Amino acid sequence: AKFVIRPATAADCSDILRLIKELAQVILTEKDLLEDGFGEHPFYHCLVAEVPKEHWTPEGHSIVGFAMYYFTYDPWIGKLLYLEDFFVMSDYRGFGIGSEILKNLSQVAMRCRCSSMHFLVAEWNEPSINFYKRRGASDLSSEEGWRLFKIDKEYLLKMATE
Amino acid sequence: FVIRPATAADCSDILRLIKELARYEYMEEQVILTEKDLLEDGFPFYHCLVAEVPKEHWTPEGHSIVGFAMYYFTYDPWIGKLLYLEDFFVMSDYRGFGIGSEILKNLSQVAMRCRCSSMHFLVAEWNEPSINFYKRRGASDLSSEEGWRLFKIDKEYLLKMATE
Repeated sequence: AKFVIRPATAADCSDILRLIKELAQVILTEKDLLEDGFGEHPFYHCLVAEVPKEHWTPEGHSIVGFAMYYFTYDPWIGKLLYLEDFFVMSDYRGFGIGSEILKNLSQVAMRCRCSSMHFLVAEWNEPSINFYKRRGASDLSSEEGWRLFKIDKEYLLKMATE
Repeated sequence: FVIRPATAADCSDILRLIKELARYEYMEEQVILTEKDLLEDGFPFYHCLVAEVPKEHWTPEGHSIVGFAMYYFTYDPWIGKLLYLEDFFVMSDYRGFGIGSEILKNLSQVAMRCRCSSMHFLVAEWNEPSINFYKRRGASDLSSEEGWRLFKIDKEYLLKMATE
């Protein structure tokens, strides 16, 4: 199908949520997406793929893919573009949407002068691993010995009132 | 001591601590942050906290900053805004006063106000002192629990995709 890649706008929040859930507990609401993505200080940025009516989803939707990203920083690497999620609806793959999205993400990285694009991949997802390796990716966690940790809300609360 | 947001006047000390920490992680040679960059991106692509001591506590050569944390906000499509701790370090001579503990408490307060549901960060495989420090506070290993591996595609490869 004919498609165009463009930045998401506040009007696209319901579609972004639809796509997140399709990519998928998702407890994020449309209201969160609007408040967090379109205020003076946005916490994420999104590129979406839009198709014309002859190709709308059965449900009658025009957005069929997205890439959610944001900028991060590492004192010993550089400014970085962090790719949080990337998803194209099954029936809309094979027409170049993903390749155009990755192309535009890369151009954005060049504009921001980012030294690298970072993202996570599950250790057992060989297909995804090889898709990214074919594009020059390296498993930083394994090569340099880095593990990802988290501290959840119940713990943060205890320390914040302590 | 006191934990407080950093200011341009702190840029010098922050760079110094960044390099101390870098050496501890085996990569001081990779540091490309400059006091000028920290000024142009810190006041922003990141936020810094610094532990400042009074003068009777100033370091032997006169530094008043003995520790810092660098953080920024990220996003998870399932739960929303997250707080990401990029770097955390306390000078050796000042590691018994409970400064690291206070920095984490400050960061937790930042998370609570900004409605972050989780704080993420990386830890070196062999960094037992850091792993235990975080685990005693409730941290869990996500690479273990969910299989995540951090991948990177450097500039030279982004250029190839951008110009294809």
